[PDB]
Amino acid sequence: RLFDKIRQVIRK
Repeated sequence: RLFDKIRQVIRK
């Protein structure tokens, strides 16, 4: 993923 892979890092 180009966004999901980062989302998990966001944890907003």
